[PDB]
Amino acid sequence: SLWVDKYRPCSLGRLDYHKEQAAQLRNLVQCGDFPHLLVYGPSGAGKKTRIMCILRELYGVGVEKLRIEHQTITTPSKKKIEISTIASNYHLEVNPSDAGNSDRVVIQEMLKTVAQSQQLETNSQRDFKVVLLTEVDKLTKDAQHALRRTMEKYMSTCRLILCCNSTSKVIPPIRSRCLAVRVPAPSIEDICHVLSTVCKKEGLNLPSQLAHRLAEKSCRNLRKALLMCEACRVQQYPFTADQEIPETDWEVYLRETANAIVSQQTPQRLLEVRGRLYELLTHCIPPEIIMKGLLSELLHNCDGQLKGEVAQMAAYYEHRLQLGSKAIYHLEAFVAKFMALYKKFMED
Amino acid sequence: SFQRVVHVQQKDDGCCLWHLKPPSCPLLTKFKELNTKVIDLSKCGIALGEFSTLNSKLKSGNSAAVFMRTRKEFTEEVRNLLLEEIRWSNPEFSLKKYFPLLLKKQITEDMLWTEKYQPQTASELIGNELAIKKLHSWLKDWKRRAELEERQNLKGKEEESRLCNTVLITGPTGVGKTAAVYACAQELGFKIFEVNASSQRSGRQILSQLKEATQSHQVDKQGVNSQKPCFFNSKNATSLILFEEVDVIFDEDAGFLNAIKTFMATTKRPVILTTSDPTFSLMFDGCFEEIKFSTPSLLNVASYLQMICLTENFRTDVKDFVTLLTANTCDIRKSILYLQFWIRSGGGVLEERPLTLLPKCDSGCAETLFGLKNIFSPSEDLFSFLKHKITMKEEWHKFIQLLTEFQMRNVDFLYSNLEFILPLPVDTIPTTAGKKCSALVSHCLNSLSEFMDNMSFLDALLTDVREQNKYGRNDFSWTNGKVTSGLCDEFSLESNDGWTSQSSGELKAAAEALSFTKCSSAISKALETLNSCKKLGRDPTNDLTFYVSQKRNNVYFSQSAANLDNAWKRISVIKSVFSSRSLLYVGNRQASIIEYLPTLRNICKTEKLKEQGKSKRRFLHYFEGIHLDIPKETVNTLAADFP
Amino acid sequence: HYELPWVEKYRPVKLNEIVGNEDTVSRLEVFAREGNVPNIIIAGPPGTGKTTSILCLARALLGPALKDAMLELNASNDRGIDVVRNKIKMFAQQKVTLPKGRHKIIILDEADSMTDGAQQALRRTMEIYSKTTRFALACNASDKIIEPIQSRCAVLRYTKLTDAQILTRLMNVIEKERVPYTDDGLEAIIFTAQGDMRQALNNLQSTFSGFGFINSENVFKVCDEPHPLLVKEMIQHCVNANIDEAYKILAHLWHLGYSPEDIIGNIFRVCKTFQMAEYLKLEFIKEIGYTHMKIAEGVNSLLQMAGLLARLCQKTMAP
Amino acid sequence: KPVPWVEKYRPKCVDEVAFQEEVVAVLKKSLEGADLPNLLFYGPPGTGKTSTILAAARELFGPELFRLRVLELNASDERGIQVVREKVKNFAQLTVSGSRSDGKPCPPFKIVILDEADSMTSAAQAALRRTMEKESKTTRFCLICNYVSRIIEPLTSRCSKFRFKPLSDKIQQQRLLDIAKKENVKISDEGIAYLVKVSEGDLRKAITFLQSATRLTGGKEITEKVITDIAGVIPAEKIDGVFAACQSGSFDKLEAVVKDLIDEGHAATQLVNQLHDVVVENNLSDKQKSIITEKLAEVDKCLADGADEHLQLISLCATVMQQLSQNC
Ligand SMILES: Nc1ncnc2c1ncn2[C@@H]1O[C@H](COP(=O)(O)OP(=O)(O)OP(O)(O)=S)[C@@H](O)[C@H]1O
Ligand SMILES: Nc1ncnc2c1ncn2[C@@H]1O[C@H](COP(=O)(O)OP(=O)(O)OP(O)(O)=S)[C@@H](O)[C@H]1O
Ligand SMILES: Nc1ncnc2c1ncn2[C@@H]1O[C@H](COP(=O)(O)OP(=O)(O)OP(O)(O)=S)[C@@H](O)[C@H]1O
Ligand SMILES: Nc1ncnc2c1ncn2[C@@H]1O[C@H](COP(=O)(O)OP(=O)(O)O)[C@@H](O)[C@H]1O
Ligand SMILES: [Mg+2]
Ligand SMILES: [Mg+2]
Ligand SMILES: [Mg+2]
Repeated sequence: SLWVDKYRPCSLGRLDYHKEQAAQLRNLVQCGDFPHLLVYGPSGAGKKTRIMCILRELYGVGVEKLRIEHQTITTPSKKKIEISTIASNYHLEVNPSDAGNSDRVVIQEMLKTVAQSQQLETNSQRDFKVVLLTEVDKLTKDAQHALRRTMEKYMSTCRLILCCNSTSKVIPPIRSRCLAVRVPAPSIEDICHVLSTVCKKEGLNLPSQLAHRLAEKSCRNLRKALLMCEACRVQQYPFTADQEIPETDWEVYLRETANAIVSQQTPQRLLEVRGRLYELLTHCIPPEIIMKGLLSELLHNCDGQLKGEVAQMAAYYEHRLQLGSKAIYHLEAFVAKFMALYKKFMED
Repeated sequence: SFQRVVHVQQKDDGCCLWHLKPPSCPLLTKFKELNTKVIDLSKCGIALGEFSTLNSKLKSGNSAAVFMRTRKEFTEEVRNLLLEEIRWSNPEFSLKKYFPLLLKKQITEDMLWTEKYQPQTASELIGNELAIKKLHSWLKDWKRRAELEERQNLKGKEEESRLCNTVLITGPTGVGKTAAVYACAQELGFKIFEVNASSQRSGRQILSQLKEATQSHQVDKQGVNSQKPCFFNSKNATSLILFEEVDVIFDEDAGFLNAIKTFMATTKRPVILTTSDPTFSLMFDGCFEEIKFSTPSLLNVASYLQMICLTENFRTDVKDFVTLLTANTCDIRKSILYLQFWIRSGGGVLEERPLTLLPKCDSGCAETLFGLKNIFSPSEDLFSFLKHKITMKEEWHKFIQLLTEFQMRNVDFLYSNLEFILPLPVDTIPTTAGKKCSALVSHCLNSLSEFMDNMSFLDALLTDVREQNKYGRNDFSWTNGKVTSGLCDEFSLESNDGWTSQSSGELKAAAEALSFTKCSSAISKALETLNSCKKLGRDPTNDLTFYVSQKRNNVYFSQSAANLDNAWKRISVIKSVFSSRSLLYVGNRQASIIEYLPTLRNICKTEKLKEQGKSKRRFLHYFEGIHLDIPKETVNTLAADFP
Repeated sequence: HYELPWVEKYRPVKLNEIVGNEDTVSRLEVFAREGNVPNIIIAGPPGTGKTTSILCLARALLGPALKDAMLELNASNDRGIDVVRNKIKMFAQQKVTLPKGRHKIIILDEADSMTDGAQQALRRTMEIYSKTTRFALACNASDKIIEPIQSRCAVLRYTKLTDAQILTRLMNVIEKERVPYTDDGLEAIIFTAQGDMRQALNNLQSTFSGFGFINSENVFKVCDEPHPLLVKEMIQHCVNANIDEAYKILAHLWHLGYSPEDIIGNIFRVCKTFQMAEYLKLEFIKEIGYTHMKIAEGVNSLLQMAGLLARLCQKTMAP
Repeated sequence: KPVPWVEKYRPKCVDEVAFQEEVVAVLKKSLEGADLPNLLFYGPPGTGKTSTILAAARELFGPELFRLRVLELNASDERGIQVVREKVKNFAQLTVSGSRSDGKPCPPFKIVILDEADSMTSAAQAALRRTMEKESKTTRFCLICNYVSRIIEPLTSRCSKFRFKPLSDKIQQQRLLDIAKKENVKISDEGIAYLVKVSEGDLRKAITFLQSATRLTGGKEITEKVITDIAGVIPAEKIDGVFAACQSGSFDKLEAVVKDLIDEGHAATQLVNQLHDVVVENNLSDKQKSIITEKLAEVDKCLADGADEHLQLISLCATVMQQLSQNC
C-alpha cells in the first residue's frame, strides 16, 4: 500500500482539485439515473480515483471489499481464453483489450454474465451493476460495434463506465450516448498541494520549492509525482532543497540511446541502437511510448528546420507501427531514416 | 398490389441547385470518345518459358541420387575420438556417465527412438535436475511410508513430515514429465495407473473403477509388476495414480475435477498430475506439491542428440542440432522423432570435417527440417545461394519458394540473419580520402535504411498469412499469452478468407526477396570501390562491421534476431512482482508498468546502495515496513541494474 | 465403359513416379523399402501429391495386408471425439500379424478439419501404441494442428511443384493419351495451374474433352481466366507510363466480368515473371500488394484498380 | 425507472413533426389505406426520420401492440448478416394475434425498422434484398440512412424514398425552449443558441447534451462552460492559440501548445475538426488550403486507425506552420 494507494481518496468531498467536477458528479448520482460514463484524460490525471469515488458515492461501502477472479470463455473459433477480473458484489471491472483482436467476446459474453448475475442478485439498493471497462481506447472496431449493440441491449440491467486516454479510436455512435467526463491533468499547484497534504499525513514537512520541482518534473502526472516523492523519501529522511528527483530508469536508458544515435552515424551504431531498442521493448513498454520519448529526446539536438520533417516522419512511422504487427521494423526504420536525414544534413 | 414507391423529395422552388444544367465550359464538353479496341490475342501465341521457368534444356543425371548408404560400425578408437570431441565441445557435460547406458540401450527394429531410448532411471534424464530430484525424494518417501505400513501390518499379525499426497508437475511440451514419472516409478518399483485424455474419464467411471486402487493393496505383488494399466472403459510394488494431461476436459468428462478432488481427499497411495498448461496451477483448488520443469539447456540436449547419433554410428557437429533445437524450441520429443526419421533415411550430405578438439560429417539436418532440400539442389548450400548474386529465373523461383516456406510460419528469415547474409564483415562482441570513406558509409547506410523501410512497408501495408495478435496482443506483454488450444469438439464455423493467405504469402515473399536483392546489390557495388579507399590508407571497416551476440553465432541461422530467454526472465519478473497482494489492484495496465516498475527498481537499487555502506539493519525494512510482500529473489533482481 | 478422370486414371502407383519434392519422396522411398516408419505429418499446398505419397508408402509397406492393417479416416468421415476415443484406440489395440519392421497404419487425411478436442485426445493414443500402430497424417496449414501432435510427429514439408516437373508429367500423360497439342497450350496449362498437378490434369482433360486441341486459345476458353497477354500489355503500358491504354485494357477486363480478386492475382502472377528492372519490379510488387490488401479488406471497385494503375505509371516517371 | 429525454418528447403520431410537408402527407395517405409500403428515409441525423417512422408505427398499430409488432435492428452487427437474417427470419416467422378496442383491426404485416442501412456491403445488400423478397407481403421493411447513393440499385428501386432536410436553427431553438420550460430548467437564450451551434444542426445531440447538463448541474443555470465540456467542443481561444503558434513559425511554442491541448484532455479528432472548419473558411490561398486539408485528411485517417494523438497533432501543426510561414 504505497502513497498512491494508501492515501487514495474514496469520497467525492476529498478531491482537492476539480471540486466543481466532483460536485457535478455527486449531483448527477443524486438523481439516480446516471448514464454510461466515458471518462477521458491523460494517464495520471486521476480517472481511476474519480471512478472509485463515484462508485463509493453510488453504492455503499462494500465496493472496497473486492475480489480477484479469472474468467475463461470459448472463442467462436472454439478456443479457451482466460482473463483476470477485479470484481465485487456491487460492481465488476474487466479490462477487455487483453484478448488482442478477440476483444469482442470479453465485451459481449462477460456483459452477459454481469446481466445474469444482476438478474440473480437482489439487494434493494440499486437496479444496475456497474461494469468498468478500463482502457477502452485500444479496442478494435469490430469489438466496439459489439460494445455498441450491447449497450443498446443491456442498458436496463447494467451501467457502463468506460475509461480511456483518448476518444480518437472510439467510434462516434459510442460517444453519442455516453456522458463525457473530461478529466484534465491537474495543474502544478494542485500537485504541490497534494504532495504537501500527503507528506503532512506521513509526519514529514517538505518545502514548497521541492514540491514545485517534483510537479514540474512529473509533467502533470500525479501518480508519477507521488512515486517520485516516495523514492525521494527513501533516499533522504529530510526533504532537502538539494534533493535529487529520482529519474525514470528506462527514460534515461532512452536518453542514452538518443545520445547513441546522435553521436555516431554508422550502420554499426544503427545495429547497437537496434539492440538497445530490443532490450527496451522486452521490458513490455508499449511502442508508442518509446516513439514519443525518442521524438522528445532527438528534437533537442536538431535545429528548427529539421524539426517539422522529423515530426512528420515520426507520425508516419508511428501510424505504420500501429497498423503493423512487429513494432521493431517501424521503429528501427524510423531510426534509419532519421540517421540518413541527419547524415545528409550535417554534411552540408 | 405493386403500389407506387415514389421518391418524395422536399424540393422547394429556388436554391439554384435542384434543377441544374451541364456546364458551358469547354473542358467538360470535350468528352473523349470511348475506344474498345484491344489487341487481338489469336495472332500472338504464348511462347514456351514466357510466364514460367520453362527451359528447352533439361538437367539429367544431377538429381535422383540414391544413397544406398551402408554405414560401417564404428570401432573403439574412433568412437573414443568422437567422445573426446563432444567433451571438448561441451566441457560441462558428464559424458562418461551416460555412454554405457545408451550402449546398453542399443544392445529390423520395431521401436520408435522415443521408446528405444526411453530413460529407465531418473538419473539418465537430461536437464531439470532439481525437479527430478524433488520427484525422486517424494516418491522415495512414499515408498518408505508403504514399507513402514507393511512393517506395521506384519507386526500387528503428519505435519512434521509434511507429506502431501499429490505432486502437480507443470512444464513445456516434451520436456520429459511422463518420462520422469515413469523413470522414477521403474527405479523404485512403483506401479502406475495412468488416466489419459484418449480415454473416457468421467467422474463416476474413474471413482468406481480406480478408488480401490488407492484404498486397497495389490493382489499381485511379486513377478510382473512393472506394467502400466492404462485405465479405460468402452520386492512388493506400491500403487501410484497418474493423470496425464489433466487440463484437457471435455463435455463427456462430466465432473472429472470433483472426482480427482475426492481422490485428493481419500487417498492412501501417491497421486501424480501431469499438465503442460501453466494456468491449471491457479484454477485447481486443492493442496498439492508443485514441481516445475524448466526448458532444458540447449547445449546439453544437443550433446545428448549428438550422442544418440553416435550410438547409431554416425558422426556430426553440435551447431546443427543447436539450430534444430532452436527451431523446435528445445522440444526433446520432436527432435528425437525427427532425428530418427533423418538418421534412418541414410543421411543428407556427405561432407568431411577434420576436427580434433575419421568418418565424414553429416551436417544439414536443419535444412531438410524446414524442407529447404526440396527446393535446392543437393550441391547447393543455403548461405552460398544467399550470398552470391541471383540472376537466373530458377534461382529467383528458389528464393521465392524459400521465403514462402518461411512466411507461412510468420518468421522473417532474411531479417533474423541480416548480419550473416549481407556482404559485410561480422565480428563477435567482446581530407578527400575521409570524404570518400564517409560517402561509402553513407551509401551503405542509405541502402540499409531503404531496405528497412521496405520491411516496415511489408509488415504494415501488406497482409500477413496468419493474423497476428489474434488471441493475445503483440509480443512482450504481461496481460496474458497462455492461450491454451481448443477443448470442445464443436467446429469453428468461422468465415475467414482463404485466398488472401497464399496470395499474401507470395506477395510478401516476392517483395522481401526483391528488396533484399536491391539492398545487397547496393552494398556490393558500394564496397567494390573499397579497394581504392584501402589503397588511400584509410580503412572504414571498423564502421562497417556488424556486432552480434555470441548466442546467435552458435547457430547456422536464426528464426529470431532477439533473445527469448531475456524476455522470459523479464516477463517472469513483472508477473511475479505484480502478483503481490497490495499491488494486485492496479488496473490501468500501461500506467502500472511504466510508473510502478522503474520506481520500484529505483527503490531496490537505493536499498542495496544503503546496505553496501554498512549502515543500520533497519534500512532493509522499508519493503516490509509498508506491508509490500515482495519475495527477496525478485527484489534482488530489481536491485541489479537496468539492461 | 466409364470415363475415369485423368486425375484418377493416371494417379501414381509407386513412390518413384511422384514428381516434385525429391528429398522427401526419396526418404519416403527408403522408408517404404526398409520399414519402421515414424509418425509423419506431411504438409504442403493442395495438389502436390501428399495423399498419393502416403497411399503409396502404405501400400509398399503393407502389401497384401493393406485391407486389414490400414485404417483410413478422411474429412468426409466423422472423426469426432468419440471416434478418436473408440475406433482409433480399438484399431491401435487390435492384434494384426505383420512381418518384422511393419506396423499398422492409421491414415488421417486433412488433419486441418480435425477439431482440437479430437487432437487433444489423439495425443496419448499416438504416443503409447507406437509399438504396433503408426500414424500418417496430412494437412495444408500445419498451424491448424495443435502443438502436441507436431511434438508427437515428424513434420515433412511439401513445396509447390516446379514448372519443369509439371511439364514432364503433363508430357507423360499426353504421350500416353495421344493428345494433339502445341507448346502454347503447354504454357497456358502450366500458367492456369500454379504448381498444381491436379488442376493441370483437370484443365487438360477439360479442354481435350471440350475442343479436342491443345493451344492457348482453347485452354483460356475452358479455364476462363483473364488473358495473360492482356495483363502483360497492361504491365508493358505501365512500364512506358501510358495510363490511357492501360486503363483502356483494364476497363475491357472489368466489363468482361472479372472480379477484382482474380484480376489483381493475374496482375501479380504476370508481373512476377515480367522482363523489367529489379528496382521497378520491387516497387511494382509493393504497390500491387498494397492494392491487393485493399481488395482483401473489403474495398473493391474500379477506382482502386485504376489508382493502382496510376501508381504503377508514376513509379516510372518519378525518380 | 425514468426514460431518457430523446424518446420522451418525440411526437406520438403523424402530422406532429414540423417542417415536413409532403413526407407526412404521403405517410398519412399510406396510413389511411392501412398499408405501408417498403420505406426508405434518408437525411442528416437529428432530423426526425426515426421519429416519423415510430410515429407511423404507433398510429397504424395500437400502443399495446406497438412494441410487439415492430423490431428495431442495426446493420452494423459484427457477425456479418447471418445473425441479422436469422433475427429477421425469427421475427417474421413468429406471428402475434392482436385486437384493437379503438375500432380498427391491426394490419397483418410486421415492421422491421433497420437503422444505418448505408453502412452495408453489396453482398449483404443483395442478401437483404432476397430476404425482403422472401417476406414481401408479410413484413414491410424500413431503411434509415443519411446517404441514399450507398444503397445499391434493387433495394433502392423497390422502396418508397423520402428526403429529410435538416431543421433550421430557429425551429430547433424554439423546440429546445419548449423542452427547457417543460422540464423546469433555468435557461437563457444564449445557452440554447450555443447548444444548437455545438450540436452542428443535430437535434438529438442537442437534446442529449441538454439532459446531460441539467443532470450534471442539477438545480442550477446552464452556462457555456458545462455545454462546452459536455459537447467535447474545444474552446475557440485554444484554436486561436494553435493558429497563432503555427503563424509564429517557432517549433518550441508549437510543442508547448499541443502539450497544453493534450494534457487538458482535449480529443485530437475534435481539434482536427475545428482546425479544418477554421482553415476552409479563411483568407488562405488555395494551395495552402489544399496542402493543409490533405494533411488533415491523412491525420484523421491515422486517428481513426488509432495512432498516437500527440505525434499526429505535432505533424499536422508542423505542416500548417510550414505552409503558413512559406509565404513569409
Ligand atoms: N529430458 C529428457 N531426456 C531424455 N529423453 C527425453 C527427455 N524429455 C523427453 N524425452 C524423450 O521424449 C519422450 C516423450 O517424452 P514425454 O515425457 O512423453 O513428454 P511430455 O513431458 O509428456 O510432454 P507431453 O506429454 O507431450 S505434453 C520420452 O520417452 C523420451 O524418449
Ligand atoms: N507429385 C506428383 N506426381 C504425380 N502426380 C501427382 C503429383 N501430385 C499430384 N499428382 C496428381 O494429382 C492427383 C491428386 O493429388 P493428391 O495427392 O490427391 O493431392 P493432395 O497432395 O492430396 O492435396 P490435397 O488432397 O488437395 S489436400 C494424383 O492422383 C495425381 O494424379
Ligand atoms: N421536425 C421535427 N419535429 C418533431 N420532432 C423532431 C423534429 N426534428 C427532430 N425532432 C426530434 O429530434 C429527436 C431526434 O430525432 P430522431 O428522429 O430520434 O433521430 P433522427 O432524426 O432520425 O436522426 P438519426 O436517428 O440519428 S439518423 C427526436 O426526439 C425527434 O422527436
Ligand atoms: N484528490 C486527490 N488527492 C490526492 N491524490 C489523488 C487525488 N486524485 C487522484 N489522486 C492520486 O493520483 C493517482 C492517479 O492515478 P489513477 O487514479 O490511476 O488515475 P489515471 O487512471 O488517470 O492514471 C492515484 O493513484 C491517486 O492516488
Ligand atoms: Mg505427458
Ligand atoms: Mg488428399
Ligand atoms: Mg433512429
